[PDB]
Amino acid sequence: KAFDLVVIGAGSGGLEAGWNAATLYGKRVAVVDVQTSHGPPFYAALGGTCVNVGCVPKKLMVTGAQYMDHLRESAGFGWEFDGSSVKANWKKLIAAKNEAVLDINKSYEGMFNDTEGLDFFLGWGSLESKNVVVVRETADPKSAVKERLQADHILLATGSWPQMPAIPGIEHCISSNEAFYLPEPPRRVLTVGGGFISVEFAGIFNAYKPPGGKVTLCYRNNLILRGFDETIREEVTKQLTANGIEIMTNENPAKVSLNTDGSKHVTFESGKTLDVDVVMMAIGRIPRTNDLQLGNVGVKLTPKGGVQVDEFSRTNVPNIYAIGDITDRLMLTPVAINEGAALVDTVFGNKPRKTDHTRVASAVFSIPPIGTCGLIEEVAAKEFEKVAVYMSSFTPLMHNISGSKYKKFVAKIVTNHSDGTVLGVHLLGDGAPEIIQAVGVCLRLNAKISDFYNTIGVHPTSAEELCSMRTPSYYYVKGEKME
Amino acid sequence: AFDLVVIGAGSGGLEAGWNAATLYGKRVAVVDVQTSHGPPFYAALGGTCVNVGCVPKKLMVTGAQYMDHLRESAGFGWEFDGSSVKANWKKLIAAKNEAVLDINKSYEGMFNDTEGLDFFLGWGSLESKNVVVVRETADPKSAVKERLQADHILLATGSWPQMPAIPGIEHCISSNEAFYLPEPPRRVLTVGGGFISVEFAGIFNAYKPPGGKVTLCYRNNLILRGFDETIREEVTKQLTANGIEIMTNENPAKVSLNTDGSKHVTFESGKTLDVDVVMMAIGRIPRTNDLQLGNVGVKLTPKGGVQVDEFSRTNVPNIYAIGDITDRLMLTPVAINEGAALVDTVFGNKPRKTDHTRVASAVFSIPPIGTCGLIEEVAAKEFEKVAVYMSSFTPLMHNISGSKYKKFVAKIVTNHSDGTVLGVHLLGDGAPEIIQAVGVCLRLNAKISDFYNTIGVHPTSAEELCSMRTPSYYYVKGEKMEKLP
Ligand SMILES: Cc1cc2nc3c(=O)[nH]c(=O)nc-3n(C[C@H](O)[C@H](O)[C@H](O)COP(=O)(O)OP(=O)(O)OC[C@H]3O[C@@H](n4cnc5c(N)ncnc54)[C@H](O)[C@@H]3O)c2cc1C
Ligand SMILES: Cc1cc2nc3c(=O)[nH]c(=O)nc-3n(C[C@H](O)[C@H](O)[C@H](O)COP(=O)(O)OP(=O)(O)OC[C@H]3O[C@@H](n4cnc5c(N)ncnc54)[C@H](O)[C@@H]3O)c2cc1C
Ligand SMILES: CN(C(=O)[C@H]1CC1(C)C)c1cccnc1
Ligand SMILES: CN(C(=O)[C@H]1CC1(C)C)c1cccnc1
Ligand SMILES: [Br-]
Ligand SMILES: [Mg+2]
Ligand SMILES: [Mg+2]
Repeated sequence: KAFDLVVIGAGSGGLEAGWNAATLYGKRVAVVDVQTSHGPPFYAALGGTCVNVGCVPKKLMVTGAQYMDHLRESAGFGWEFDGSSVKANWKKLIAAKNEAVLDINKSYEGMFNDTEGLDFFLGWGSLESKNVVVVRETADPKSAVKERLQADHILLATGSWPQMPAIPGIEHCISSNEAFYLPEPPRRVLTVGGGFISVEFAGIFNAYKPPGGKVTLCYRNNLILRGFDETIREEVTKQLTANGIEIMTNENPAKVSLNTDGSKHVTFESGKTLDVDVVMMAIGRIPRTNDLQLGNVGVKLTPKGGVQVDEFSRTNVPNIYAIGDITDRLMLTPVAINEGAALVDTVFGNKPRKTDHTRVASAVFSIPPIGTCGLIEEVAAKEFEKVAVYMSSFTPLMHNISGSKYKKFVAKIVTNHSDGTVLGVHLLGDGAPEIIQAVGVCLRLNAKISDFYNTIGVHPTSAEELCSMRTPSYYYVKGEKME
Repeated sequence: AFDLVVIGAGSGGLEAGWNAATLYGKRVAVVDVQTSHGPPFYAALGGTCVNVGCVPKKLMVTGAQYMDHLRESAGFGWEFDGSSVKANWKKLIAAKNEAVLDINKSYEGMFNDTEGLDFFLGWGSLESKNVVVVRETADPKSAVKERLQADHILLATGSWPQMPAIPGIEHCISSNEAFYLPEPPRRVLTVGGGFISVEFAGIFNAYKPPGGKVTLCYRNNLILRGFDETIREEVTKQLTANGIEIMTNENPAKVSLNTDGSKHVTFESGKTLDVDVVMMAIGRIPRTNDLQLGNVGVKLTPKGGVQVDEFSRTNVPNIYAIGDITDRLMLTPVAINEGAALVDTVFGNKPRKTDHTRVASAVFSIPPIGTCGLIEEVAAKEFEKVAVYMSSFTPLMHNISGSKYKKFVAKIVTNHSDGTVLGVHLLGDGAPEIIQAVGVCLRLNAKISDFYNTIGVHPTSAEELCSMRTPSYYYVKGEKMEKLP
């Protein structure tokens, strides 16, 4: 049939775009996805990666993982129970997560049923012609044509996909996609990658591992979580270690084979070896463009595989747009959502708007978690003559009593010292993701450190640290650190 | 002889003291009655918050939270013998005691490792407008430990629980004794609808022995006057859902010791109840008496708090009052801000006034409140058109947790004329942490569109603040309605 807009991918960005165009601009909209509910074989489905195999399940599972800390920490506050009766039933967690995800899948289905002028098509979308999306049975372009959709405008919103290194024994390794469906919690697991997904999963597995289990995280580079504040990177390495995770830095899997008992035998380029039940590859995500047959319309790609866009999410081909991870800009659900909103307003509203990819509040659901917004000091040091760093690090009192004396809360404010303007705020510790949200609004309003210090604290909180730093800890002048 | 003499080594008194000494190389004496926490005088070096307020309360509310975490864990697949679960109150109090003592010791450190700054022990009162007398007791006619000369005198003696003069008030405790109970009460009546009564009901609720019952009574119809109405009704539910009994329109007429040591409480409605503890938390009042304010003519207010202008100045030159003795917003960070402003003014020659508007604060209820600025009722009497944005969802984790009663409430009250945020009110896990940076937003004159144009952090409760674009209703010239004309 004929549509004002065809969206390929029913994810974070695609549903924002498709709903807005139908409901706010009264366009006739078609959206395509490969599955109506979560899990094998295509993992992402109606709802997107975040709903099905990202933010949503992972948050529920980290929340589950956090009770390992609460059960132990309760004792400092005089809670007593039979420690030897304690089991982390991973099957109950997964079943709980699956229902939660299926409920979302179902509500999106009902949304398509209940919303006139917004139509779902199941299967594989690809570009036939610059105004025709073909929906097929499989990813294979030979496969049978379920639909052919005439389209004034086409939005590519197919998101990203885990990266698997071409090494021998790749086949004995999983991504985060399979991790969400492990039938049993691995006794020993290697997470491969120093990024948020490896770290967040190392925490999940560490809490639900059967007795005498072990979690190992490996990263090629010296220090996990590049892109994050360096003090936070080092402090989070220490606090993961304190909770019994083995962080193997400057190490990479050369090869995986099977022990005769089917457990996975890891050889690191360093001549180290490890035997584990699971190797989870979390080394990167690449934009999903192969199946889109973008050759048929000549949509400009990067070598990486990303769809190249201007600031308004417009491709080199007019009437064809891309938003979300497929653009390989910032791979976060609220950024994809913002891109979809901004696009539809631009194209169908004539309310021209670009997404601002700077000063984007984000979190890592590590144990403990990270909250961050804006520049780290190294980046700011290259762009500003004078950078001030305000830093407060302290084990909070609750965590003297709790027994987790290692759980130091870190708060860091990075400023342009020439005028006090806050460039970056970086938090590690319980509450960090909740604290940082309204800090996003502060940086949109060009808050200065005097706007933080002059704000009266909420006490007792971790957050009030942000409002109690009067004096820099150190500086960068012309890119050079100075204590 | 001292540049500054401070009566009270509390939240307000120490900030002024340390700032004066370390920023303006001034010479400061601080008076308090006690060097560490607990009986006989409860407050000590560090003040009410450190010794018998925010600090031990937050530790004890954190303890209480484990009752919820242990239950909730099951939804995520945690399995243990529920029948083995015990709440060792005695452990909690010992742990709290050690935590507070370390802070008492931390503050003694500060006075030591700080030149000019020196602690004097005993009771401050005013002899003359430039001489403080540290006595041995709260009797004006006890020995004179010291005579102190003062170019400037700061009054920071804080507040004190009010005990309603009913028959058998000697059988009741304040929050002061609640912190040192040797055993957790099985039956407890917390008297009052304020944050202290509500917080303590939560604590007693988690540590009560088996067959236990926490009852909260309030003299009027709805707890937490001065907080957002939606939140007041919601907290009331969630406390009920967690087995706390809320008695509204009820107030004790008297208390009698039963022969077994328990308390027979007779209400005004004629209702009775037996409880192991009656904790009165009906209000706190400024510690004005033991200063002798007849004896230099400092003027109190129609409510008993030291009268101050915006610079914390009394009618008497050289004499200031900050914190709870001023009987305004009884919060530690307000005391601290006042003290910092006073010293930056008087000694720093950088005059600065505390902003008593747009103050972020919290109730460590289970679950907690975080709030900053005007509730809609107040806004609606000041602004022609007021918009209320409201989102109330049980967050997903509390589907699986089994605590479906834990609804997160996010309210933004705006000036609808220009969209300026007047108030933000949160109920739910994380509300006190969420609200701090909301305080900064309101100082920067954040509009509702600064919130909704900010990209959310997903998944959080906080991101709901950045997802509200459409008012839920309005007040127009004081009048509530779904729609504008
Ligand atoms: C483990 C994990 C955890 C994450 N955690 C967070 C977090 O906590 N917070 C956060 O903000 N971000 C998080 N992210 C990132 C977030 O999930 C993504 O940024 C976001 O989902 C991308 O939205 P999008 O619209 O670009 O694509 P997606 O939401 O991934 O949507 C793409 C959709 O397109 C479909 N599709 C693909 N190809 C085709 C085709 N040819 N035809 C039809 N349909 C197709 C897929 O089935 C999928 O549903 C996480 C990601 C992962 C993997
Ligand atoms: C149970 C409870 C919980 C609270 N929780 C919080 C909370 O979570 N957050 C929050 O912000 N606020 C909270 N508060 C309020 C907070 O404690 C006060 O607002 C704050 O302590 C007031 O500071 P201040 O400087 O006014 O006096 P205080 O901190 O009370 O200091 C006054 C000091 O003066 C001393 N003193 C009195 N008379 C004399 C005298 N004649 N000579 C010498 N010394 C004297 C006392 O010993 C006391 O140490 C709570 C209060 C209570 C009671
Ligand atoms: C996707 N991502 C990044 O690209 C990180 C490099 C950063 C720090 C911007 C991410 C993940 C979690 C939280 N924040 C950001
Ligand atoms: C002390 N106090 C009040 O007097 C409340 C009535 C208010 C809302 C102004 C308080 C307690 C906790 C958080 N905020 C404020
Ligand atoms: Br590195
Ligand atoms: Mg439809
Ligand atoms: Mg000294």
